[PDB]
Amino acid sequence: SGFRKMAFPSGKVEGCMVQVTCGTTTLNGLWLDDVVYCPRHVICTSEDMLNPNYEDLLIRKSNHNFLVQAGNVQLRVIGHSMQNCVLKLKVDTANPKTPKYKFVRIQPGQTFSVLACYNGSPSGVYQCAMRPNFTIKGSFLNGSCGSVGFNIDYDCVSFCYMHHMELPTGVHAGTDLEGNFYGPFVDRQTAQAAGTDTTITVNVLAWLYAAVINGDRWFLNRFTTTLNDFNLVAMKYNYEPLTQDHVDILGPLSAQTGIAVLDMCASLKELLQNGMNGRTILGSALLEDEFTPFDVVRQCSGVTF
Amino acid sequence: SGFRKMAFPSGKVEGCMVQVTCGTTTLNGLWLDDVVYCPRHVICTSEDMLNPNYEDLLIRKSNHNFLVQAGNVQLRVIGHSMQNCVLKLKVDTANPKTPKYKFVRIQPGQTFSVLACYNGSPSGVYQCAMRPNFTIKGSFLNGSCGSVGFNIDYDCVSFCYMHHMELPTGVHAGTDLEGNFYGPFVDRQTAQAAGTDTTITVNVLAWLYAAVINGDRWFLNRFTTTLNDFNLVAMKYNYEPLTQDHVDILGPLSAQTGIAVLDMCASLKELLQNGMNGRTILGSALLEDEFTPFDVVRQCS
Ligand SMILES: O=C(Nc1cc(C2CCCC2)[nH]n1)c1ccc(F)cc1[N+](=O)[O-]
Ligand SMILES: O=C(Nc1cc(C2CCCC2)[nH]n1)c1ccc(F)cc1[N+](=O)[O-]
Ligand code: NA
Repeated sequence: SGFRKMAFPSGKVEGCMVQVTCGTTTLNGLWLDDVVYCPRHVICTSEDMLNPNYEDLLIRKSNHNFLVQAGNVQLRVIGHSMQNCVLKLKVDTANPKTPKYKFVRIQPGQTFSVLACYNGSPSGVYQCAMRPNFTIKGSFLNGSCGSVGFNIDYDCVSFCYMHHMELPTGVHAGTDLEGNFYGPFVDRQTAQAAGTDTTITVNVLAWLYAAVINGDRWFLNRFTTTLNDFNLVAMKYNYEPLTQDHVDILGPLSAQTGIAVLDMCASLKELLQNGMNGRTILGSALLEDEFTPFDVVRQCSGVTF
Repeated sequence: SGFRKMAFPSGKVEGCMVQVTCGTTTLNGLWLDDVVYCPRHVICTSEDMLNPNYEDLLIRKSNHNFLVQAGNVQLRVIGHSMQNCVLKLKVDTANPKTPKYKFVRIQPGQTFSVLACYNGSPSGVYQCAMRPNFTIKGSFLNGSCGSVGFNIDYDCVSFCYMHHMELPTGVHAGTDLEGNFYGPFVDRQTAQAAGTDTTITVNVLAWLYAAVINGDRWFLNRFTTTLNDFNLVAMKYNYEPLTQDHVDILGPLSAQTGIAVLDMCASLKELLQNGMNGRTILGSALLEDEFTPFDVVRQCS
């Protein structure tokens, strides 16, 4: 019993984190095989950051301008290139702790673990969702750039996020490991803002299924609904649309708990219209949307890595 | 910016997790240097569950009755002893991934990370607090026994919890790494029930300081309180007493934000009276009590 916000074990990724220094800037890099990945903004001064020409800044740098430390050991940088908004430093040694891995780009609604790091040293692990507005609600201080996000699918680490910056509202923006931003952001010091966010409907339903599995049942009711009727309600309350694919994905949980997805949608409709009337679900007074259907099944079934 | 329930990176503990089998029972063990630690209830049978005599069950075992698997490798058990409610299996290999570590017994209100494990393999990491009633609100399935709780301030792992059992209310009980239970619990299937649980007041105050640090002041008020009047009110909402020690511990956060501890207590009193009126604090619609003052300073700097 119990249901907690749970991250993947972080050990396989811890063994890949390094410190990258360029001039007066220190941040984190990811060392896989013989390449260190980090944000390209490491090469900017403050003035450059206002309007950077990355190609022009980079051509002025030599390999020896990049100081890379893996724990207490310097790595030798033997090459440097850029891919979108990530810098790739070729080093002279393959990381002996490189896990089986892939680079994947995730979709809004999908969750991942973030290993927060400072000076190449992991400090904390937590679970995040990619918001519909392509931000994450992380917890990061100065020095955290280059921290990474990941899932583990078997013994394979899927790296999906590298941290680049904090937005004025205190939410976070970054790239996939091929250097493409999530969301309409750029790596420059200019006015940028998170768009208005929405709630991830399919995940709220997953979490209601988690609640039922753990014996929290007060919100269930006799009623069902249609996708179209529910979607009119979702739209009114700034919930993402529920699609038939979402319904299909929740199929297992529906069969296990005896609550059809549209039956659970009628529960959610009532919660949106009426509130919780002083009650909690899994210890929360808000509807939680950072567990995917996969997360719920994994945690309710004890899958290991 | 931001504020998240954040665990320690689990790698140093992952490298210590093994599978322990005795008879038909399999659970997790912790391999440090040449000793594997696990719950002594691994030696109980189905018969034994209510009133096991562990000394009598143990004397009947040989080293070779304990199967210890570290990844794909069997370890050889070369000795065994019981300390309180933990079994210590001496093995013929020192774990080459042993971190710097210590064993610490914690007090209610303290937080730690839990590495949930099944069959000696890590499943997930999350943050927990030792509740005032000496339980933890974990996430554990059958087979999770022997999972551990830890902090890693510095590069040294402080092991503070080993998981033993789930109580009927669905909360969790366990021991320190010297095998002494937290709270009045025993490793028997006899009827036992946790005390009524209460809110960890000092932690809620810490978390209100966190909200201020992160730019939120809506819940402050112009009032102050005496410590005794605060406690008289808070006990009515099932809050733990705040002690002068707790007031002292909040001093740094008070100095950082400019809000006196008893002024923050007055804010909390009003929140208990009023609720949040549709607002949130650090993304929550309830008052959060699983962040310590130390946790807040670590995360917020
Ligand atoms: O974003 C931050 N620092 C930055 C941004 C940039 C540039 C790089 C491209 C555009 C912006 N450089 N350094 C930041 C600030 C405060 C804080 F608490 C946390 C962070 N952080 O990192 O998440
Ligand atoms: O408590 C559980 N299993 C136990 C208890 C014992 C007793 C034998 C005498 C003292 C210990 N053995 N195995 C348990 C059961 C269901 C569940 F979802 C989770 C757990 N758990 O562990 O957290
Ligand atoms: Na219903």
